[PDB]
Amino acid sequence: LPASIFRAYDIRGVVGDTLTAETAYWIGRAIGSESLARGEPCVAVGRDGRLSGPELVKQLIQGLVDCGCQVSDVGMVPTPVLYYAANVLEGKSGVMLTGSHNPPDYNGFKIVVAGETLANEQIQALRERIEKNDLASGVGSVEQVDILPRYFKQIRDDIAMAKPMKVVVDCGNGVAGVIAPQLIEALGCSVIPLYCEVDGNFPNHHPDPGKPENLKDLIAKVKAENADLGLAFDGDGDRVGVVTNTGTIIYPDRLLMLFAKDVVSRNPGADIIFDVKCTRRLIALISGYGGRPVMWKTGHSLIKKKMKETGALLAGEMSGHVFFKERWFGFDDGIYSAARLLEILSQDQRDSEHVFSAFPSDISTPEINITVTEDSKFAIIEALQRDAQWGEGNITTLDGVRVDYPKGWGLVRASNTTPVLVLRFEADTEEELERIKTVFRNQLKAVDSSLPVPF
Ligand SMILES: O=P(O)(O)O[C@H]1O[C@H](CO)[C@@H](O)[C@H]1O
Ligand SMILES: [Zn+2]
Repeated sequence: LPASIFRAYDIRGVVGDTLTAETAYWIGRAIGSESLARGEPCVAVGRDGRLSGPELVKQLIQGLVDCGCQVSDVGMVPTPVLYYAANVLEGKSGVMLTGSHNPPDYNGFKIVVAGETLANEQIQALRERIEKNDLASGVGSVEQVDILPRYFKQIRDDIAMAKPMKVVVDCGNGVAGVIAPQLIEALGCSVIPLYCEVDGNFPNHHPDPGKPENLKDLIAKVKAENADLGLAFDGDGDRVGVVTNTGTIIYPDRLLMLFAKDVVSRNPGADIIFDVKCTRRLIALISGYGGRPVMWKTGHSLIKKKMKETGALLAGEMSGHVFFKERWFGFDDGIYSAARLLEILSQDQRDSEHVFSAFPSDISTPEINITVTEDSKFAIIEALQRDAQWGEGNITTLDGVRVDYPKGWGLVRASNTTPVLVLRFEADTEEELERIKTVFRNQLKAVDSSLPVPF
């Protein structure tokens, strides 16, 4: 197996190129062996609506079975529904066969062993098990398990909408179309579906609500139908995008402001986690409500680990991953988060635009990307962490370098999916935004004067 598919948060391949049926078998063997090493013979297995799903999942299942594992086959489900399985069934282990928000040929594996979502050296450990042949051998089993109807009822019975709402739902031809418009309707909503047919070809737009062009269709539909809200889901349903009645894109860091208020009001002193890509305004808002704001690393697995470590009741990422522990299980779930958004918005007399514009805004840049190399990106960060001068600010190095100034903040960190440096800037003024960009541009040039800085 190529070593590049083994990533910080999970396993990510290109089927035919870097991922084959055989490697999915061996990944299955490795995961069963880790589960058994942690005392867990029971593993749930789910797959998204990708074309290579049926081919690779039988291989994954066979790998696990060949360890002596008792496999619970949940079939085709959103990612969070797999996580739900590994919470409500016998076992605390689970593998999701998905290629997230990526183009059709991509697939991969999100992995939970004995309650813990694997990351960093644990993903690598799986690869090393195969190379070493440190693998269990046994005669496992496979039980068919229809889990979706139970997930559905779990949400419906806990969500209490105060008024009817009309919602455009965009599933981008991903697997959220298996449940999202159905469930949202059951909550007491009228749903206008967009691209809700599961088609692994993605003939319309890539199922990636993180990009604004993938929300064009949703925004027009909201306005055209006088819908109260628009919602978008990514390929596997662990990310949510939010649009207002007037077509305003609500980024997940401002979405997390509304949730934090909500969660913290029933839970004084609750720890609330956000990633380093999120507005500094979250810190203030969380503290304002008597919450404890915990800034952490980008990446779903790192966040979930952080939640168990801190006992946080809620977490959010700038990518669209939102993790509810309160009234839930603590995994990222775009579908459950949507449900929590709708409950809160239905309890208010104002429209979604005005609910969200009540909160403070700063001049914000879009996430910036500089392509470097896989063998340079961490070294650039380390050089910046060793050598860089930022002036007066609060310097955070937990993930790249973030510096919070009184009137804004800048960030630079290495992606864990691509050979890129990821940057973000926020400020009160254009003047201050430029000052911070110039600070960061000069620190990057000082590490490598040939670095292409587009700010
Ligand atoms: O900048 P990187 O590390 O590639 O992060 C991207 O990768 C993750 C996908 O799970 C998302 O959290 C997104 O932020
Ligand atoms: Zn996803």
